[PDB]
Amino acid sequence: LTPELITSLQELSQILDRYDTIVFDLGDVLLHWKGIDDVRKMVKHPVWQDLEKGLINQEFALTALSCELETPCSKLKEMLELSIASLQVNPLMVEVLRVLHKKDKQIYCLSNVDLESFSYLYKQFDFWKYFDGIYVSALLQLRKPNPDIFQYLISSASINTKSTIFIDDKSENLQEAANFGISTLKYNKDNFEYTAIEGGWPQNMTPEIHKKRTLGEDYLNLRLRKFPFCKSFVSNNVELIGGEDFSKEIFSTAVILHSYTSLPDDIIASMCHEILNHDGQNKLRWCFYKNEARPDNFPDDLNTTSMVLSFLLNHNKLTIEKIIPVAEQMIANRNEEGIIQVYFDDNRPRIDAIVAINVLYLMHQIGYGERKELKETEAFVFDFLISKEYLKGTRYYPAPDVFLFFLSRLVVDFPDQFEKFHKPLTEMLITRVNCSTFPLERALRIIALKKLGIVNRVDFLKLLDTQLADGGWPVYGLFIAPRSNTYFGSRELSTAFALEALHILS
Amino acid sequence: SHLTPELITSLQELSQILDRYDTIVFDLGDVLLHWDSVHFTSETKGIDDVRKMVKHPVWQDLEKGLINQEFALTALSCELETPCSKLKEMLELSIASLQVNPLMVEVLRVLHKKDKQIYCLSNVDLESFSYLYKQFDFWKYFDGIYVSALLQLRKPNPDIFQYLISSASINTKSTIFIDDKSENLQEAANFGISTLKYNKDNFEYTAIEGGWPQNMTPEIHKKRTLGEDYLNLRLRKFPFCKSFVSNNVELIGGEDFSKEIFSTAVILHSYTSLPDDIIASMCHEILNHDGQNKLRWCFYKNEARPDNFPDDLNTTSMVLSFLLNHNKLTIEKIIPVAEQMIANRNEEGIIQVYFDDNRPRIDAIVAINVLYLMHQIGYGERKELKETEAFVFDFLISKEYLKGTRYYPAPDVFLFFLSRLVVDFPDQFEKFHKPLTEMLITRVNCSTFPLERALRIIALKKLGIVNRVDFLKLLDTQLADGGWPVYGLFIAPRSNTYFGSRELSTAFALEALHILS
Ligand SMILES: CC(C)=CCC/C(C)=C/CC/C(C)=C/COP(=O)(O)OP(=O)(O)O
Ligand SMILES: CC(C)=CCC/C(C)=C/CC/C(C)=C\COP(=O)(O)OP(=O)(O)O
Ligand SMILES: CC1=CC[C@H]2C(C)(C)CCC[C@]2(C)[C@H]1COP(=O)(O)O
Ligand SMILES: CC1=CC[C@H]2C(C)(C)CCC[C@]2(C)[C@H]1COP(=O)(O)O
Ligand SMILES: [Ca+2]
Ligand SMILES: [Ca+2]
Ligand SMILES: [Cl-]
Ligand SMILES: [Cl-]
Ligand SMILES: [Cl-]
Ligand SMILES: [Cl-]
Ligand SMILES: [Cl-]
Ligand SMILES: [Cl-]
Repeated sequence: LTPELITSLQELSQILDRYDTIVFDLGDVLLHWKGIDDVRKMVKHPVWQDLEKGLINQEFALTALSCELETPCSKLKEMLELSIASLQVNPLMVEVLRVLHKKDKQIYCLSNVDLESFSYLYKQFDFWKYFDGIYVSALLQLRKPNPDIFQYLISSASINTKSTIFIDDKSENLQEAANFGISTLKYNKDNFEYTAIEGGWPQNMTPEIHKKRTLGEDYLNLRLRKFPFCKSFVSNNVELIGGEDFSKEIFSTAVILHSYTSLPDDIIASMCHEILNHDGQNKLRWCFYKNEARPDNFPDDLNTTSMVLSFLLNHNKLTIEKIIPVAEQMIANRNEEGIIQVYFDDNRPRIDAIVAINVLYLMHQIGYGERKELKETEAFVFDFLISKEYLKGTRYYPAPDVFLFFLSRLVVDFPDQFEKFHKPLTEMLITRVNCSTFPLERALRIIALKKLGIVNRVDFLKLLDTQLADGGWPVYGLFIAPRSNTYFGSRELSTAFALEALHILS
Repeated sequence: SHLTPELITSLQELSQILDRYDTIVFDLGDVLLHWDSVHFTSETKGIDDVRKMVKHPVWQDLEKGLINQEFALTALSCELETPCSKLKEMLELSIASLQVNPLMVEVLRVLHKKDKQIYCLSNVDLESFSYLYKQFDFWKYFDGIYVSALLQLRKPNPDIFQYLISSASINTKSTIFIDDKSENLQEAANFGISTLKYNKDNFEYTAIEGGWPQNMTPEIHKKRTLGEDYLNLRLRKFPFCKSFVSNNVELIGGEDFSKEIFSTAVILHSYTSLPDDIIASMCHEILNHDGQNKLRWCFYKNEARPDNFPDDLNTTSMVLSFLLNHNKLTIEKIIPVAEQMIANRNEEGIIQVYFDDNRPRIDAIVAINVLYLMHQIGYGERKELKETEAFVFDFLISKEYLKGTRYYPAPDVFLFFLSRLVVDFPDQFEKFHKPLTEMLITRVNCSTFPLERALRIIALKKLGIVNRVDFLKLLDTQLADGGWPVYGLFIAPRSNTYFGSRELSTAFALEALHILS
């Protein structure tokens, strides 16, 4: 066909408004800017593709290019970083972005950025909030102009090829996008090349993925149907190697109900029954143990309580009227720095950032969101993130991704009261993509990032591998009794989170 | 309409049937081995039959090397509701009751005496396979061993059969399969392979005409050609193999050095499929080297030779060994240099690394490469070699190779070079075989560095075992230009300076892909 050179902003505004979904490229669209003096030679080398698909980090790609390009490793690095910093926002396109966002459009970002750079550009600029989904190559292990990434974007976002227009400066990228029935709009610094394209007619793993998802579902269903009081094993390592059956704590049952939403109704009913008949429930405060295992003077905790109450309220098993009293006791549990503490016992003073997150969640869920007493507790969690002190884990949660996950719930479900948490949190999660092997830690990152509007397909892929032949994933130690260093876990907890990660990316 | 198999009972006929076939495939368990499954331990709680552990699906993940026993047990600990420590006892008692089946192991020996083609196809977790290779002694009768843990493939998946036929170039017309599991026999029969079911007091023979006609090969031929092109282009532009230096095996932040001749020799010695023009081009660099005094080589070029840095034996051994094997030097000229090396022993009789009494030092790998030259020139029987050979042997038996050598920190490097010696002079190194081979088995897919993967792929293949796992994951780490990432093969221990090159890594990688094709 033949493009339609556009030079009138009025024409552009009318052309864009004819589409429900707009897809932006990053380079030259939204952002413009010893040996080899041209960085163009690095980006044109085949090894750069391995960097864009996340297969290797910049450090790897640099040393590999030092050899191929016959340039000192230090120089290629200094030039690459200088190129990154010099990136500037394109004011025209950023405004075209904010506009299409206030007009309630579907706006996705499809760029070929390496993970480390994308993590930097996410912290540098602020137009990221205008996107509904972010599809970066380093998090997909795909890259333009391979048709795979386009098919994945279409099926991932449920995009309709018609009413969808793609903006990019590369002809090959637009060329491929058009083969799927997407209208193209090439960005030249002077003008635009508009090419309307008829769309409507309808990835490459739905056959394999649907099978593993079914297998995993069947496994977890059987377990919880046989043990609605979620089982738990105990050891001294996060892998629960040589662990012994315990199954005398109620928190695991909560976590499952609070995280995996696709549970069949009969399991949810049966598991909910356990959360109610729990003999550790005095009033509407819960104890971690059953009475049969309660170690004598072991008090009730705000973590099991915050979850059980938050869940029951969200499922119409309690009224805010019944809960606010309990919530007020928690307000009275503040330590000398104004931080809500973990136990209903002034003689067991202990604080935990994740416990504070689940308490703060209940507060904002019941209307307590703006109580002046939560100030210190909220700042405690914010500093725990900003100071990167979450890498040392919480008192009872040693895995850093656990804190980021539960924080993402509070930040996504109450965005008005936690807007300053968004970008700092998403930066951390991006830098931690594929940084561990335990499937549960992967599922967490997969879920949290998606809720934050970023698709993490790397951890998703390597999650499918760690599934065992009976559908379930390996046991994992989610929380610990610190003084004795005792991990609690179960294959249910792991399979639950893994299944949700699969569902949230379907 | 169902086929009816000949009921064979006379062992006279059993050898009549088997004699008609060129290739025979044995299953390990219940054919060559048997064992007791039930063990009522001091628990009583839960499972009593190990048959239920092998019956569970999680066992498939163990058989395919995806998990180890400790992992598979803590999982079955939950599924079977049996304490972790009890399932471990049961498995150990089961393994300990393992015994040969004398009837079948004799069938194996006879078929090997008649110079048949015999292969072993069995599902065995990696840790158990390492154990069986040490416990029993019929492995010598196999022309090639295909174990699930070494393949990431298990029976009766048709894939594993298709891989066996492809890897071994098996002509299924004259091939028979001995197994007890009826479903493993059915799948083989659908490949044109005649079956023979092993029962108690009864063989079931079923002739299979066959004739009716792997699947990762297209991806493999492409990646092999790409790596070939990358290496030939690099070596043709720099026949003196370049090298980088840094503080880590990763060679991250590596500065160009390319003033050492060892990399050049290692590639000539290790990559067999090098194009001829490069072999000559690189060979010239070795002969016309700066630090070539007499017939003793120096690691550095004279421009980079530190003050009073002497000639070393590791370079001289390899260079001479290569020049001899390529008919570019006569044994008559090398034996005088070999005598200098025998005159280079320390208080304990171990051949030292340097031609310099002021720089005494020893290295098990350098000893290995020296002993290879000795046995290659007729010195194999010399008295003065005893202490040096034992030094290498204790290094292997004491599992001290796991801490690396003075100049080679990667253990797989020690095993690889020792496998050249053990395999190329078998009559002089029989006691090295089973220990060396079992060690390599326990290290399958134990590290991710491409070069280390190739070393295990090559060594295990020369020792008769096909390592497909490392083979697959080797194709992953291949960068988009064909070549593999850099890798630091040896070090300057005083300053902890690693040497390596993308040429080195790619060279071994291509060899490993070549040797399993
Ligand atoms: C759900 C959840 C993580 C709640 C927070 C606290 C809690 C009840 C955790 C579960 C396991 C446990 C008994 C920890 C305290 O051990 P300790 O015996 O070391 O007690 P201390 O350190 O608090 O005294
Ligand atoms: C692979 C090979 C050729 C091994 C034999 C010796 C050798 C020349 C190794 C390469 C690195 C080097 C030049 C010196 C290391 O010894 P140092 O300089 O660290 O001090 P040392 O010589 O006292 O150990
Ligand atoms: C092609 C290119 C060059 C350098 C590259 C870096 C500066 C190294 C990182 C940000 C991303 C980018 C600008 C990228 C754009 O990606 P695309 O917009 O083309 O997908
Ligand atoms: C699958 C299996 C069961 C138990 C197993 C052990 C006793 C644990 C170890 C030796 C090997 C073996 C007999 C093996 C035989 O392999 P197969 O002949 O069945 O393929
Ligand atoms: Ca671009
Ligand atoms: Ca069998
Ligand atoms: Cl009550
Ligand atoms: Cl505390
Ligand atoms: Cl804490
Ligand atoms: Cl025996
Ligand atoms: Cl030494
Ligand atoms: Cl040593």
